[PDB]
Amino acid sequence: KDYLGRDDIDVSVYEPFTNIFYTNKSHLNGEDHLMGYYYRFAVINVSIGDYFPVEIIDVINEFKPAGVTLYVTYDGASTI
Amino acid sequence: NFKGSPYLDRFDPSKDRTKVLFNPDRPLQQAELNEMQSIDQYYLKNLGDAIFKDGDKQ
Amino acid sequence: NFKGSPYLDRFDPSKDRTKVLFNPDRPLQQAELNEMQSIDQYYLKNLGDAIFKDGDKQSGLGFTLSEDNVLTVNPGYVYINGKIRYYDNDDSVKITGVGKETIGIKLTERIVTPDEDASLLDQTSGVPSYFSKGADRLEEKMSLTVNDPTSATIYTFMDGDLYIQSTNAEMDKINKVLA
Amino acid sequence: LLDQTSGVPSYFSKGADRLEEKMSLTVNDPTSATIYTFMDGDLYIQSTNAEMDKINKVLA
Amino acid sequence: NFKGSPYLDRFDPSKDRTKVLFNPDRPLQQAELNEMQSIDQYYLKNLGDAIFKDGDKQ
Amino acid sequence: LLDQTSGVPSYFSKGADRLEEKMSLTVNDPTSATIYTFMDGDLYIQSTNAEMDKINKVLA
Amino acid sequence: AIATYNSHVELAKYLVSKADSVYLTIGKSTPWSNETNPPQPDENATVLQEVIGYKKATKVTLVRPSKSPEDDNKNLISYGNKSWVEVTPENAKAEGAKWVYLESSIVGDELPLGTYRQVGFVMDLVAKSGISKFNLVPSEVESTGTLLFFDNKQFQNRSEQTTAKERFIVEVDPNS
Amino acid sequence: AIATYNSHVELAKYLVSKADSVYLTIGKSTPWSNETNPPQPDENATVLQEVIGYKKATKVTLVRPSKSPEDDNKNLISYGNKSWVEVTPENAKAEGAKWVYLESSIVGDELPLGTYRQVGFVMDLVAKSGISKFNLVPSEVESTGTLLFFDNKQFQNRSEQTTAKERFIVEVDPNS
Repeated sequence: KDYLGRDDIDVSVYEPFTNIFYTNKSHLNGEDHLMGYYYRFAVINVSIGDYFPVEIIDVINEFKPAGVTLYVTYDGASTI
Repeated sequence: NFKGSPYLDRFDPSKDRTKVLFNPDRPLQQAELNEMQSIDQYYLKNLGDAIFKDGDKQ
Repeated sequence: NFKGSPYLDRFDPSKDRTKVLFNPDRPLQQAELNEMQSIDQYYLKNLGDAIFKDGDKQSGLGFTLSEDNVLTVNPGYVYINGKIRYYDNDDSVKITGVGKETIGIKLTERIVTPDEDASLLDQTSGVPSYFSKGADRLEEKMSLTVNDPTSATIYTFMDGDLYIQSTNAEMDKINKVLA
Repeated sequence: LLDQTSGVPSYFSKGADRLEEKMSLTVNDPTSATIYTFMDGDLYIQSTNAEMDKINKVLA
Repeated sequence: NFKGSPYLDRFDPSKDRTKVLFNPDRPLQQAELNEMQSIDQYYLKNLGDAIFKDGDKQ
Repeated sequence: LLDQTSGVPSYFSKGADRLEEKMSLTVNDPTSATIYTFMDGDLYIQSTNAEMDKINKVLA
Repeated sequence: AIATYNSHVELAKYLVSKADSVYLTIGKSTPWSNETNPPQPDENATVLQEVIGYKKATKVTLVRPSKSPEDDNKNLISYGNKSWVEVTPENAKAEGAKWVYLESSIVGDELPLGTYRQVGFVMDLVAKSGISKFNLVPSEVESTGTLLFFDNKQFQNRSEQTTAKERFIVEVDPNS
Repeated sequence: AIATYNSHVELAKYLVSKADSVYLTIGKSTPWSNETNPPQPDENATVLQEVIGYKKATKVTLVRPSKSPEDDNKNLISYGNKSWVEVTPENAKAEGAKWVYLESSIVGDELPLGTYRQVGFVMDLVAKSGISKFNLVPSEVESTGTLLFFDNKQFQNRSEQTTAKERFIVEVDPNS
């Protein structure tokens, strides 16, 4: 929000390890997925509701903790 | 018949499919589990029928 | 080979492990599921091998030979590679018509994915995993091959004449004891 | 059938059903698998040991 | 003793239950998974015992 | 037996156990499945080919 | 005569039934006239300019705007600065669902890397024999089918670490 | 975020592909509050009021407005006191044929005799098992299918000699 212009944009961080398929609790045809490469701890996917230079990725590299893989998701539905 | 909505058992002998190979980072389908045992039971039935007949006392 | 990255099947006969014991509140592994079906199929193959032979005909499979040395086989049951499979393919093959010739069935493994067959996509209506990709399928189809040593022989011809008959089901191990 | 594993989130939650196949005895039912045949209240055929039709054809 | 606390396998031959029919949007009990293979192994054992005896060399 | 996708010990690495059934040779244990019988160090009965108790009972 | 509310619903159910032939397509890999003010689109234009490729739709479904409390515990979709929820084809008329949600994640280099400025959705796309894969370059396509909807945007760029999640909510009439 | 001009034509091709299942239907057999001034037809309504019955569609086709000199020398329709040309499905996008024509004739007493004030067209009508005749009263219908289009009318009437003929030209998006 301090590299883009403003605060009112939608920005959230997704943590896929919360949707790891456990034997008991996870629903069979639910939202959870089988553990693997993407559904894994030390992984985050950041959804950004506006246009950006590629270099914002490097800004997140300055802030994110060491050892965590980063993916960045542009959401088209905000810009229309 | 388990092919209907509440179970969706997708096994079919005509398709000659013999193994449900699961992949990582995918959701788990109840139909896959049902087919997983349906294949083994069907081939066990075939093995038995090749030897015995229905009503054969042992 | 199912030991590779996409499936990571951990089954191995030499380890003498016959049951996967799941535990509660743990992350489920697809490799455990693959091994779970692998074990049962391996032991079913062993039980079949203890009785049958890969070229043993159980019923049907009556052949038809035209005047032009074209050959076709009717549907029927046969034991090939640990399982009794129902042959239902309409092959035409042509033999040379001279010397010794053997007709066999070859089993080809192939992988069926959602990418090829859309029906494998989840169709459980009104739930979050609807239309989502899932498990693949192993398709094993049977076809005729002539003078192929890798295939399991079902018939043998000399100069286009049938060499040996078998009216009823073939059972190699039983036949050895009976002989 | 409800989950009876103590201290889990899915405790007492519904799960998979079970296919129950109960065998029952019947008289002159053509769908059933015949085990015995009687004539006028007398046993028609005996079998002192296991029956194996496919084996029996080869042996015959 | 697979009826014990860690696994809770519900298999018992007297119940004459041959298949586990999974349903969507429910927990996947580990006990169900254990029973799924126990049923198949038990029936394979029956099929083997109908032909062979313990210690029969092949 | 840990998770192969991660390949390192972790909170999520542990999963299902395995039942191992190793075979061992005995001398006179009655509970074990007999395969051979000896009398004064001499073989008692031979079997050139596969043994099938139920089949042999039918054939006898 | 008037068009009933259910007509829009049924024509939406038709484009949902075509899902197996729906492909995202992206194009215009060289500049506009002005890269800061893309031209208005042309409704007659039959295919994208400078076509980069085609990718199968990851999702095609009916939706409706979400409402509380009856949608409070369901799979809500954020789009258009609003909130939406999925509806199944056999409930369409009862729910009043006349809007279709369309999506496809282009991941990494599974289509050629480079800038793009045009995006749209085709149906009745057909590839050449034995090309089973969901991702196609224009030479692997046998028929491009019909272009239903498209738009012009300021330029984007891509790399192996990027994903483009192009999507829409529409009806063939977008503005009832 | 526009639609292409082809897109409307495809929905029209879909509507013409349904033709075998399409039936004229007629209703509102008792008076309005004023027979010379009908109320507004509600687009939420599922079926006509006071249904008289159904008759199979006698002609369904794509159509467009005529242009001289070429269409003056082709197959032709006069309606609205003005001239139209018929279009075949395999030319629809080349012609731009986004209008669907629907027509049927109700002859004598093949449906019950009476006055009427509503006219419309249904698809996917299924008669009860064993019925095959093209004229149906409501008790002969197993599924009424779907009413796509209708209008309210000033009061009208029929007798044993007469044929009542009604026909519509419609389009899928009057509001681009």
